[PDB]
Amino acid sequence: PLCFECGQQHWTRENHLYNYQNEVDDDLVCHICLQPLLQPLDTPCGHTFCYKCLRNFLQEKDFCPLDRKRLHFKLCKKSSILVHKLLDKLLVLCPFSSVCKDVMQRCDLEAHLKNRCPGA
Amino acid sequence: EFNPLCFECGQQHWTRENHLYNYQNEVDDDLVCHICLQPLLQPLDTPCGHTFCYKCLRNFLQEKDFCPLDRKRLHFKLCKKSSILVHKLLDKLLVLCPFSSVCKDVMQRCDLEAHLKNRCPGAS
Ligand SMILES: [Zn+2]
Ligand SMILES: [Zn+2]
Ligand SMILES: [Zn+2]
Ligand SMILES: [Zn+2]
Ligand SMILES: [Zn+2]
Ligand SMILES: [Zn+2]
Ligand SMILES: [Zn+2]
Ligand SMILES: [Zn+2]
Repeated sequence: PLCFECGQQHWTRENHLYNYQNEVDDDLVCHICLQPLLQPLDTPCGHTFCYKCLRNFLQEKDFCPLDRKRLHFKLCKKSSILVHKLLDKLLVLCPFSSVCKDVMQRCDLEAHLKNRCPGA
Repeated sequence: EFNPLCFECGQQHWTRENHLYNYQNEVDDDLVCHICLQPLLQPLDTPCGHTFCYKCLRNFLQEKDFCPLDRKRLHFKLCKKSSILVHKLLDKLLVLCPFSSVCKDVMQRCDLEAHLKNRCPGAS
């Protein structure tokens, strides 16, 4: 029942999971989940969180945790092209370490699993 | 005392021009301004999702009407300051002190101003 895009187990409401080769810069790491950002949203207060993390968080809380400012999900916007580019190229290891020792950009893992990986 | 060096970056430039830095390492091309071809300073985001230096874009839009990457209509007033995270990534780029004859310190870009003010033997 593994995710077909990332090769790991998770709910739809939760992020894909990755095993990153290197230590990712803290500023690309989501404050909520403490993993590198996925589908980043910018807040009006200038902070950035995962779509899924922020959607889930705003069901329970109504303030940005970094600045305590009021936060509405509908006012959050997709982060810039630049930010998405930096996140896409982050290096990950294939989760099927039993057979596969491939290392690739995060945005490329899905195609590897769907088309090429014998472990998937 | 006449036409002195910038107090904040230690290099010679006019106020309408960007600060200047000597980068220690290759900077990721995604953090480089397409207009000036240096690492972004005071990044602004366009409605088309692109990012340029505040001073480069303002100068560019004086006689131009569009985004240099995609030629979509572009107005300076519709541009916005880039996210905190983009600023934070840029701040940590390593630079060399410009006063290379007397000082060999390497530091994060955001720290150069404080270095010149509080530490450098080469500043005035
Ligand atoms: Zn997944
Ligand atoms: Zn997150
Ligand atoms: Zn905030
Ligand atoms: Zn594989
Ligand atoms: Zn300067
Ligand atoms: Zn520029
Ligand atoms: Zn554009
Ligand atoms: Zn110095």
